[PDB]
Amino acid sequence: CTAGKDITCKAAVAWEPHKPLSLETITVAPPKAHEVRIKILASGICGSDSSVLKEIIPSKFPVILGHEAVGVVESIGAGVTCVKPGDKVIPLFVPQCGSCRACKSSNSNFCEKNDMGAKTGLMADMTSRFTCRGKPIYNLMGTSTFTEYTVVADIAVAKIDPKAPLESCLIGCGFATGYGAAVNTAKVTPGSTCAVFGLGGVGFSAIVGCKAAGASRIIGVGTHKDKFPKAIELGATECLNPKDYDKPIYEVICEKTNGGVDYAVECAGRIETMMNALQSTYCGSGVTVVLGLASPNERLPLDPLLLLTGRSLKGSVFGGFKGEEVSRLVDDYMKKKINVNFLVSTKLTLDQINKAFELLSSGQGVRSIMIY
Amino acid sequence: CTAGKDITCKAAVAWEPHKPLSLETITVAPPKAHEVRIKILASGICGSDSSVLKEIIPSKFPVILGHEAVGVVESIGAGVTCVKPGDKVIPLFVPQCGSCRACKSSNSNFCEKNDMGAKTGLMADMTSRFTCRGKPIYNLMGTSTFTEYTVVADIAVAKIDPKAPLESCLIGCGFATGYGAAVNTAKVTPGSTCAVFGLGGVGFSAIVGCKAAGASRIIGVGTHKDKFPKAIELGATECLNPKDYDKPIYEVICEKTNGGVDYAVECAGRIETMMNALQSTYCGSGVTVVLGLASPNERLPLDPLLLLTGRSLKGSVFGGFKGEEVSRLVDDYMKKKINVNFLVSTKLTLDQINKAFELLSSGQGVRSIMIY
Ligand SMILES: [Zn+2]
Ligand SMILES: [Zn+2]
Ligand SMILES: [Zn+2]
Ligand SMILES: [Zn+2]
Repeated sequence: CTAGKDITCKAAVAWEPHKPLSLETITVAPPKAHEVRIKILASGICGSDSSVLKEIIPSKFPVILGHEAVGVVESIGAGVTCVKPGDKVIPLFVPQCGSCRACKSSNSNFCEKNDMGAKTGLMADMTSRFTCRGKPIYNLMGTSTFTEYTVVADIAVAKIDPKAPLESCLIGCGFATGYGAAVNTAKVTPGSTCAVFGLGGVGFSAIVGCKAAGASRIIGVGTHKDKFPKAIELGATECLNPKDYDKPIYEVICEKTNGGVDYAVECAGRIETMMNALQSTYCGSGVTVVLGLASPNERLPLDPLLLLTGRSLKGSVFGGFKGEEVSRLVDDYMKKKINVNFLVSTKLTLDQINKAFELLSSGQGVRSIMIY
Repeated sequence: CTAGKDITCKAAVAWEPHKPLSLETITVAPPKAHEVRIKILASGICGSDSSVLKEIIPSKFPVILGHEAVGVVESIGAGVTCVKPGDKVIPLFVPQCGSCRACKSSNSNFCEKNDMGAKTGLMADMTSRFTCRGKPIYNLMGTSTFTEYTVVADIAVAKIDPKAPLESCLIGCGFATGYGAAVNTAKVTPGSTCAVFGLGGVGFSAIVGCKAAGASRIIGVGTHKDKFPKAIELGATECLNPKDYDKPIYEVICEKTNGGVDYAVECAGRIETMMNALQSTYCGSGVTVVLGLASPNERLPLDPLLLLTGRSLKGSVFGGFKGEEVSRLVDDYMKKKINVNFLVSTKLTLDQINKAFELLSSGQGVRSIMIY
């Protein structure tokens, strides 16, 4: 057994930004009080991971990235009762302490114990469980999944169906985010018209969400036409490539939808796309949701007049879902209510992790995952 | 008596921007098809009226301003069935045609036949019913109330209780806007904490609104402490003057509401104050509503991060109310559910109209109204 013992395993470390991830042999210490050590079965590669490497999203280095995964509990530390060794779980980059204002609230999931603000890259006691070449390695949002074993706080684990498929790892971020953006944040209504900007893992998940919600028209907007067939198959009623157009994408959309769509979901993070998304909505009531993050300190030059006639601009993290709702998502997935696995376009090993980033960089596929 | 005849009367004409209004003798033509001529009984002076004069809000000149009033129908044009001579009414700067997209949707009141975008300053047939010193005079948003008699489209009039008090004119704009911003736009929930920035006609109405919505805490924010007493009397649980602190107002508010308020309403149109309002709301789910217009081409330097955690930024006109709901507001006022008259701090006659602009220009009291 490995309980109470340090584990040496493989992991993809980011020693510095703008550089390919380095595969290293690392040491994972045993879990401390209210911590759980998890054996990762599968991990996904998110755009967010790429953004940390590019320094778009602030982070300390060296660091082990990844926050989209499914695994099984290897051992638990003192005080843990929410899970036991052998339980299949999904790590939560947005924890659920259950006692903060956000957790007590029914309209928020932004638990105040998240590390997205402080960015300590360390456990609660300010120490690291990861060691490589005598050096402490920082974690990502209390998770880090680009490693065979990881340690997370017990308030950041979601127990799920023992038989859940490995593709279920997308529910750990990409799918919950896009799907939730349409169903929880925007709150797409039956018969409504929607537009999704950015056709990556999140965008496709948002398309699946708009369809689940009953939208009559779902417009996928992106610049990689090779993805359009896929988008249609998953629910989009049509796709638009802004590069084919000379006139603004939002004028094109408004002209095709009697003034604009009812709901727009921006999944690129670019200021331009955010602006295009907003103006693509009906001025009298359109709702726009932003999910991505722009560079360090870029700003959206917003004309208050665009909101005055009736528009709403919203944002959310993890699709607005609470950790206690992840299991329900896995259940629906296994009951075929949502085909998450349809979004997995590539399966790799941890050794090929850099290939996944290459696929993103280029801008193709849907979502690659790694099987450990 | 006057049906089918031109009426000679008094009106306050703005011959050009940045100058006091001129009291003139004008001629008002009889109503054409689907138009209604109204004898104004009382009119309020709104900040918006001041904005047109200072060119903050675009408009043609010469123009007769004013869009907050109550009057009685003097005569009707061919085909009018909704009202008859003698009916007490309130002109609507946001009409209700009943046929466009916004009118067919319950989630929008922005009737496409509004003149806020085209700014023609003319009737449906592109002619004016106002004549002064031999010149055709433009109107304001299909209304114009700084005149003893006016002509509006039959889709821009709301019949109300025959015994409605003169102070009912505030429902024409100021009151409906603020009260609605709280009840319909922000959708304030019982027990929540609210923040209202800008203590003018709209600001006070917003306070009354949060109170009626069941808020447990209502913070009034403005740099004129002489109004705080009134604010408290009408519903505010406390008031803050940004000039009594060295740190940003949003920090003082978050520091006092453990994270920020649930709902913030900006009633000034200043970019500065709009940003402060947004940051005064809880990051996990705060809702900010903007109601004012900044200079024609000012932009809000919005950082996406401020919304990503769960905040919403919304806007609306006429407080989200439909013309068909105006009569109900008047009923509640006469039943004493809402004391609109408490916002009236000055009563003048048409000749003193420039004094009301003076009071606003210096933020003296709440709202002034003229009795014709
Ligand atoms: Zn992510
Ligand atoms: Zn919490
Ligand atoms: Zn007004
Ligand atoms: Zn209409």
